[PDB]
Amino acid sequence: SLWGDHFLSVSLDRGEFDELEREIETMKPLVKDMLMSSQSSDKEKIRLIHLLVSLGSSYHFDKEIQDILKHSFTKLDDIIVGEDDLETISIMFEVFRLYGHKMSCDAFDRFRGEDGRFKESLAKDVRGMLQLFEVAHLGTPSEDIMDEASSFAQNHLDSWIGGNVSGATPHLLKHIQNSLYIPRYCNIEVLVAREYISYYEQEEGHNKILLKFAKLNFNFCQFHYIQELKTLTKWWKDLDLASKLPYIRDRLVESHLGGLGPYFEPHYSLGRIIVAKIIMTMVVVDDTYDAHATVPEVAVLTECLQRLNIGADDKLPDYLRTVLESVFEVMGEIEQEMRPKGRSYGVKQVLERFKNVAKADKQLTEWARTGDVPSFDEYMKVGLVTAGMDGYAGYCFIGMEDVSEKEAFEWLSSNPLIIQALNVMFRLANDVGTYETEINRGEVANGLNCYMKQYGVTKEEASQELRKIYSNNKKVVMEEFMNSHDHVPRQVLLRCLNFARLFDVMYTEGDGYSEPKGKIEHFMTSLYVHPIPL
Ligand SMILES: [Mg+2]
Ligand SMILES: [Mg+2]
Repeated sequence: SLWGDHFLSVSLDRGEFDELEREIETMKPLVKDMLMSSQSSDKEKIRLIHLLVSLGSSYHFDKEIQDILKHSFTKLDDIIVGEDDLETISIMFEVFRLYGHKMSCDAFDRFRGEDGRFKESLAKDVRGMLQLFEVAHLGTPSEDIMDEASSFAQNHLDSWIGGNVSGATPHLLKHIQNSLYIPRYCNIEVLVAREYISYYEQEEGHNKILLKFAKLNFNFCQFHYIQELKTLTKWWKDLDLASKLPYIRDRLVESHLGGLGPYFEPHYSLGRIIVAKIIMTMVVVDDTYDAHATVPEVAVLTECLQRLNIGADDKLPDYLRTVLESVFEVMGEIEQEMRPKGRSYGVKQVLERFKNVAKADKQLTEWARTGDVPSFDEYMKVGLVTAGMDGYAGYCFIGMEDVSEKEAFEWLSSNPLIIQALNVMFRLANDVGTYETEINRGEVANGLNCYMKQYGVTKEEASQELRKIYSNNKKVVMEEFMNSHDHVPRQVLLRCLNFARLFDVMYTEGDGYSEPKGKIEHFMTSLYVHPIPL
């Protein structure tokens, strides 16, 4: 409903698609030559890899990059001997950790005096401190120093921004402003890329090949996004739930963003469409678990989602029948689609995993219906189930032909700690961010309200407490992401890391949280409407 119409009618010239692809293919060997150069050091190769990451362009060379870093990491102690450049050490820290190599925080010892810890002379180094700030979001639970580093960097950068010399380099100033407001690893890959392109263009001595490559890459990525939204909108319109149901929310863009966060690349296009269809469908189910549904209505709804059928008829009312029918028809359809691609098992798991979510949803509704506000601790035992991150991860795997159904869904039902930590991040981010919407519906049982009631604290203070629980679990996600490398396929692990980054994007608001719709409006047109001028 009105970005709907927009994408329904936007003109997508296939000729332009083809030309973008062609020019990307043509430039690719030149960029790969840069990576494989015998003439550059390990250090220079890491700088390049960082730049490719920054520009959303590393995935074209993932094989080569992973191998370069696997070798380079074994020589890491050697490489940093005598390396006292803050930006360099910090760039290395980002790259190895992003790639599942736990570079030690001891590398930062050299920038620390004997105390406070971080050296005050690290302030002529504005570029170095920017990267230090950035990598302060790549900590492990035990790594207390990162939080020290985050504060150090922010304070001194804030002072630099405030104004003397700041002005003399506007483009740099703006970039640092953007980073402090939205840290790279509190942002999603493609938006990081879109902004870095603008920054890098203004950098004296920027590589012209890499810049152009990055622009072509973004425009090509964006073409897929617009086509995906076009496809989604047509599909949603045909389904026509708006006719048969009174309360259909507008979740088109948010739902696409629900696939784009997890993976931005062109080859996960199908994966994004599948994830977006499932999310848009499950929103309607979620909306149906409403305090204003009666005890019998929710009992029968929940039972039908246990049986995965279609009443019988010994059953209930029209709009609810319509919801159950639609969910089963959509999942049945998606399963039919993926069957030739050998992915029907994964589609089947969607409603299998939702079974316990429905049961949990039933309890939330009972609380909401009677106006019971449980303790925050009792709430969370139910809330972590409704968060369903094992379900969400499952949605993303369906469209990934580079992921064995057997390994992925085996991993998932082993209940990985990382899916457990993501459940906490989502549940808390969602409940705080959508609070006033929750209160204006009858949904009085939520993480914020339950915390406020337990500790007699105010909305603001509760919020700040939940934030800290969120940050702890984010650090857990990072640790699990690194730890699980060479045990769990990297393409699986990156979805998980990207869930964390997407949740920051959508719900965090300074010290946070807020509704996704307002955050999306900030980057809507840059992502989904306007291409980069070539
Ligand atoms: Mg609900
Ligand atoms: Mg909620």
